[PDB]
Order: sequence, then structure tokens, then C-alpha cells
Amino acid sequence: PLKPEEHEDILNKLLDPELAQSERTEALQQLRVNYGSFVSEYNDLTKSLSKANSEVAQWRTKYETDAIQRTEELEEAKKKLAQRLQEAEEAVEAVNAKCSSLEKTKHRLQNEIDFYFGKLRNIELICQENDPVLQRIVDILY
Amino acid sequence: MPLKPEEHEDILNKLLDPELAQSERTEALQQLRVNYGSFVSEYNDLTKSLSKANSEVAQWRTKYETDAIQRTEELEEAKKKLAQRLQEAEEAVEAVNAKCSSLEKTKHRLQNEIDFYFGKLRNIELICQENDPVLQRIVDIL
Repeated sequence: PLKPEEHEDILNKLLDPELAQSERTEALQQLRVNYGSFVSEYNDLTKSLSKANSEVAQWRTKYETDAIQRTEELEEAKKKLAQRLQEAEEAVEAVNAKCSSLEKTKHRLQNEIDFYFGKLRNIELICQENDPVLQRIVDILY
Repeated sequence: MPLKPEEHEDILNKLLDPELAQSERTEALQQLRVNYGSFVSEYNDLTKSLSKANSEVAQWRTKYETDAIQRTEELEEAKKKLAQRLQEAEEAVEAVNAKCSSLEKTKHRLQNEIDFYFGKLRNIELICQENDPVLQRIVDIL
């Protein structure tokens, strides 16, 4: 397309009525061709604009739904590993309590042991210190 | 506002005549002038608008493209963090499970000891239940 100055010069040439008909026709044809090309380039610009704007909306919905969706995909992992974390951390304290139980069993039984061993020990001492039944009781031990 | 190619042509055709009055010739030429100005202004607005659209296209093309990377790794920020804690819990589980099994072994062992000593005692108690001076001392435990 002709820059305003170039176009202006042509108009100025056309102002002269005694300009040769050859040159006059040349200039007017120049103007028609230029106007045609200008319209063409203009429409090209319009459609080439719509092409970009369509991409504007395109991405205004493309990664706008992708934001929400990726958020969903995040909280997915969160919830899952939360269920795993909990189902683990419950078993933990479950068998922890069970262990703490077996400890009490251990101490109870050790008490019983020390007790009966105490009785046996007292009997043993009595035997070491001193008739019929005794030899038999000592035959129990040896 | 810019004239349709047909109107424009209708002006140029008038300008072809060398016997056109200078007033009318000047007027036609100024018509072309003004129309051309308005058309190139419209064109410029169009170009600038195109840049305004393309700037937004090039905006979203990169903007949430970095968001892709962003959330791609910061998702794994949570994926990696609790794949370690889940490990910690699931390992605590079988740690105390192991200890607890050991406590089962201990339980049975101790119970065996109890049965041993208690048994010996019952034997002695048989001997005592059957039958003299030492035996009164041994009975004095009961």
C-alpha cells in the first residue's frame, strides 16, 4: 500500500488539467490497483486477526479448565495417600497396644515365677538345714 | 466508512476526463485524499489490534506453559513427601510387630518355667500329703 505522501503526490499530479492523458490514465490506474491491494491487505489483516483472537479464547478455556482439572488430580493423590497413611497409623497403635499388653503378661508371669521359686527355695533351705519324707523330697531334686 | 471499490472507481472515472471543471476535479481529488486517510487510519487501528491479540496469544502460550512445569513438579512435592512418611509408618508397624512376636516367645517360655516350678511344688505336696519334724516346717509354708 502507498504511504500517504506517495499517494498525495499522485493526487497533486492529477490536479493538473493539462496533464497528458497517458500519464493521467497511468495515475488513475495506479490508484485503482492500489485501492484494490489495500482492501485485500486489509481483509487479510481482519481474518489474520480473527485467527489470533480465536486462540485467545482457545487458551482462555484450554488451561483454564486444565487448572481446575490439575487441582483435582492433586487432591486425588492427597486423599489416596491420606487413606493409606491412616490405615497404617491405626494398625501402628493397634499392635502397639497389643505389645504393651504382652509386656504386662510378661511381668505377671515373672511374678508367678519368682513366687513359686521362692516357695521351692524356702523348702530347699529347710532341707539343707536338717527324716523319712525328706530323703524323698531330696530325691525330687538332686 | 472507507468507500467501496465501486464508489472509488466512480470517482476515478470522473477524474479521467480532461474537460472536467477544476472545482469538481479538486473536489474529487480531496475526496480520494480524505477517504484514503480514513482507510489507512482504520488499517492502523487494525494492525495495532492484531498486535494486542498476538501479545495475548504469546502470553497464554508461555504463561500457563510454565504452570505445566510448575504443578508437574509441585505435585511430586507431595507425591515424594508422603511416600516417605507412609514408609515410616509402615515400618514402625512391623518394628513393633517384631518386638511383639519376641514377646510371644517370651510369654510361652515364662509359662513353661511356671509349669516347671509349680510341678515340682505339687510333687513335694504329694509327699507331704502322704506323711515329720522337718515336714511341719515345710508345711508351715502352707
